[PDB]
Amino acid sequence: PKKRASNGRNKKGRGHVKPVRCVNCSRSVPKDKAIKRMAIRNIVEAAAIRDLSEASVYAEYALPKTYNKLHYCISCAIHARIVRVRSRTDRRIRAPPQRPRF
Amino acid sequence: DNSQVFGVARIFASFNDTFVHVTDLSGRETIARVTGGMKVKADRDESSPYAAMLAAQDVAAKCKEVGITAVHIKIRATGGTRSKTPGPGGQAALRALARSGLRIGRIEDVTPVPSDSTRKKGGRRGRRL
Amino acid sequence: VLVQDLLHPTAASEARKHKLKTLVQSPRSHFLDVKCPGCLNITTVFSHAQTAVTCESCSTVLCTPTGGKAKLSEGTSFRRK
Amino acid sequence: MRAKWRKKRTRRLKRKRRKVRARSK
Amino acid sequence: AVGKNKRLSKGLKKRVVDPFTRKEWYDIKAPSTFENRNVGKTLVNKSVGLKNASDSLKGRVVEVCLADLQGSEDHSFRKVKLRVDEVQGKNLLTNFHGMDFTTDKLRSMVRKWQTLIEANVTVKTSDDYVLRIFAIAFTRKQANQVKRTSYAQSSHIRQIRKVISEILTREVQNSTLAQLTSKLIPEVINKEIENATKDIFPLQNVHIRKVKLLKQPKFDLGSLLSLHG
Amino acid sequence: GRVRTKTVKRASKALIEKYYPKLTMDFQTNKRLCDEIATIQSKRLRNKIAGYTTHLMKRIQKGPVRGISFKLQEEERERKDQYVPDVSALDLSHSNDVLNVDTQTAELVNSLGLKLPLSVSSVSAVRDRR
RNA sequence: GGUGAAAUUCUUGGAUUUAUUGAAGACUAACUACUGCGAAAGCAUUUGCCAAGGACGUUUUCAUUAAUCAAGAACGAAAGUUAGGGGAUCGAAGAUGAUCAGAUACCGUCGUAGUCUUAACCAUAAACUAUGCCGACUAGGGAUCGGGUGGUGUUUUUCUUAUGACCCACUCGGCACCUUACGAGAAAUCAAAGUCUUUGGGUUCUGGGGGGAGUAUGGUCGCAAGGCUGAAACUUAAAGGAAUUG
Ligand SMILES: [Mg+2]
Ligand SMILES: [Mg+2]
Ligand SMILES: [Mg+2]
Ligand SMILES: [Mg+2]
Ligand SMILES: [Mg+2]
Ligand SMILES: [Mg+2]
Ligand SMILES: [Mg+2]
Ligand SMILES: [Mg+2]
Ligand SMILES: [Mg+2]
Ligand SMILES: [Mg+2]
Ligand SMILES: [Mg+2]
Ligand SMILES: [Mg+2]
Ligand SMILES: [Mg+2]
Ligand SMILES: [Mg+2]
Ligand SMILES: [Mg+2]
Ligand SMILES: [Mg+2]
Ligand SMILES: [Mg+2]
Ligand SMILES: [Mg+2]
Ligand SMILES: [Mg+2]
Ligand SMILES: [Mg+2]
Ligand SMILES: [Mg+2]
Ligand SMILES: [Zn+2]
Ligand SMILES: [Zn+2]
Repeated sequence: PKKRASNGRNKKGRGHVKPVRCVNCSRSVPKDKAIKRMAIRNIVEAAAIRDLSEASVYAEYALPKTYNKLHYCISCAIHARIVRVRSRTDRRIRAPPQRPRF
Repeated sequence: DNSQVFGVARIFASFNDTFVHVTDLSGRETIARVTGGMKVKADRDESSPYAAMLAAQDVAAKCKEVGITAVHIKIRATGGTRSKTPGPGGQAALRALARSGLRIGRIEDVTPVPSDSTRKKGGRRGRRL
Repeated sequence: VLVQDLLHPTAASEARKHKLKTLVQSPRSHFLDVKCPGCLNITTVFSHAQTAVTCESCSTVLCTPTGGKAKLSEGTSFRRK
Repeated sequence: MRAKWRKKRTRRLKRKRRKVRARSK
Repeated sequence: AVGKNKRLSKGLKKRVVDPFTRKEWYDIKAPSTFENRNVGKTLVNKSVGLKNASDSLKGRVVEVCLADLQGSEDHSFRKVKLRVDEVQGKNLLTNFHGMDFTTDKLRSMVRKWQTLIEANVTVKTSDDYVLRIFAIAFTRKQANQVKRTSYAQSSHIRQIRKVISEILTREVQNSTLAQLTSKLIPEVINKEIENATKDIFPLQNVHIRKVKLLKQPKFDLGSLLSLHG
Repeated sequence: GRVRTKTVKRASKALIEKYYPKLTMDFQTNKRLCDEIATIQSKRLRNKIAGYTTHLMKRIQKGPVRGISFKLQEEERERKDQYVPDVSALDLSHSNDVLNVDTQTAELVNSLGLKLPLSVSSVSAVRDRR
């Protein structure tokens, strides 16, 4: 039975797509069906900014952020809670989960 | 400027090891090469944040006895193909450098990132833990 | 729209529809009487002229062709046919 | 079996049969 | 600790003694085009007859933040690599080697729903410095767009990059190292690129990255002293 | 834990719907009222009825609540609804005796062929980022 | 080093890191999306050559030259095969280090063939949209890509025209998407899977219960692997689809 209309892959008109490797289990998966997450974080946590700020020669220096895109395999992500099973009627809600920070 | 003696921290943190290693501005010659895994024995906690913190305290003491006063932060991950994320211990290493007297400036990340250049360990189906 | 007069629909509607799809096929392009800055010669030019039409007497680019409707020179003046 | 494996086992049996046929001829 | 086999391919006692007492410091000075000319202080093993300390010194490379040599914080993202070539004794003098962005700004400028433009050029300077210069640009959302994306057609990219090539070649082939650096520090090349490319496509975050040196001619001491003090 | 299950709610709602004018604020008064105007087998049940009816009295004196609809509150609805300003908001009075509109509706008015005081003023076609 | 843990393995001839450099092959990250092109496989650093193409515009030209197609052909992922050049990573076989009752499996180190190329083969994939192609009609909604139209449109600026980039409206063509059924289906669902008992627009190719079996045999292609074509005896009362409740 057709689980999804878009086949849960999102190509529809390219025949084939270059595959990219998972960051957790190193699985090769097509880039479209690769459930990607941009992890923008600081080099230090919120519990360390104080010590670095008081141990800094520059008074107004703002610590820079680390950027990287994460390409998961699907199984690791279902395991690592970043992607969640849904009820059948709620599968089709394409919009990203509504921001809790309202 | 009160003539701070500047260096770079060159913190290298894998998931299995943490490297706190200060060197001069040029980076050619190496003041302190105490390793995070050195400070522990279990060999499973080489990258544990406590080990990095203790190695970092060792580095700070070595710097203050050498004459190093300020350090630039060089956080590094494994880079290449293995991973793109900082090691779990390097963060505590940076914290320990922070709260240890030495002055800090110019924190940045120097993770070597490839332009999708080579095959990655694991095969097609990858790790099957 | 169960009842409407397809035989004589409103003129704005036919002008809106694509050509080759109106009630009777009729092209939208036209011809133009263009006057060159140089002489008083008047020359007829197609709207979407494909070649660089020039005055027979003197070599001047009256129109510069483009994808659709040809582009007239700045000095030349045009009148709808 | 998986149909894949059934096909592979049949292919190996065909290979052995062809080897026997070549030996006989 | 001591998870070791000590499979060494042997003395009773090894005299590590003092490695740092046989070491001396040396102050680094930047080319005059940088404002805060004093750089820092590097350590090195003391001189011996067989091997000159200055020999080991000439060839060193030092990374600095541009804001440290400027004083302003409008240049915290840049990264200048200088080259140790000549030493005056307890003080060493350096020549320009290269430029870079800290990775942070680099990944910051690369956002989604906008196509970046990467251009490269290889070019000889006025005197002999064979350089390679990179150029990054980002297509800008108009101040009126409802179009969520701001992608640019490949023809726009190609014309833009041809313009970039022309501008960079014109700028480099004329001027020397000192003039080139004095141009880069206010990044007026960025303004010139923006002005030229504003006719083709609206452009944003244009910068000049990774000023990479390929070849340098035979050293001239008088020029180095000219760049200093 | 005291949640006053289905039966007391239903009884109280029906009593207020039917007997609004003869219920008071005091608990014991409502207890005797519910004693006389309702057949209740056990005294504890009637006590609960009285308690939740007193709660409803306090609610209704605060303000009208949902579900319940007695005839008297329709009179409060009549008073509030029947109020009306003497001068209309629409009758070409406010905004200095000017009906401020754009050209297209002016053409509408002219095409209908009736005399209306207009004040034509075009609106900029500009659409902001919103 | 490596892991859930470890060990195989490398190391004071100083490994791992640190800096510079250089060599060799690989790939083209981030950009990169319900976005583009191609017949399909596939296609992603730059710019120069070479030819090709879709779409649009066309008061340009020929006047049925058309659609689908047994026969025959051209391409045809990856793996594989020959020979020759490469030889980094990765890595079937293997070598091993561990778990396990067993583990020549999952995990860890190495590691040939291949992985990359130049000629020649192979012609198979869940080569999937599991929807043949060409036509006409049937219902609304925005977006998106390319083209063309108009805007006294908005900024731009070279004083301003003209651009370009955008905003609005429409149109042609394309990947799709959203809601709905008024029709369809056994439904899951479909705007084609509709216009099919009120059964007929033109066309190729397949299937007739499940196994036996894509097997035997016979042809033919191929160096080989194998491909194409392709049964029956016998046996069985189900196999299977979709959804429903547990
Ligand atoms: Mg299923
Ligand atoms: Mg297509
Ligand atoms: Mg699993
Ligand atoms: Mg393995
Ligand atoms: Mg070493
Ligand atoms: Mg790229
Ligand atoms: Mg594109
Ligand atoms: Mg045929
Ligand atoms: Mg191949
Ligand atoms: Mg070979
Ligand atoms: Mg094995
Ligand atoms: Mg074994
Ligand atoms: Mg290996
Ligand atoms: Mg097939
Ligand atoms: Mg098929
Ligand atoms: Mg097909
Ligand atoms: Mg049968
Ligand atoms: Mg079968
Ligand atoms: Mg045969
Ligand atoms: Mg099936
Ligand atoms: Mg079922
Ligand atoms: Zn994974
Ligand atoms: Zn003329």
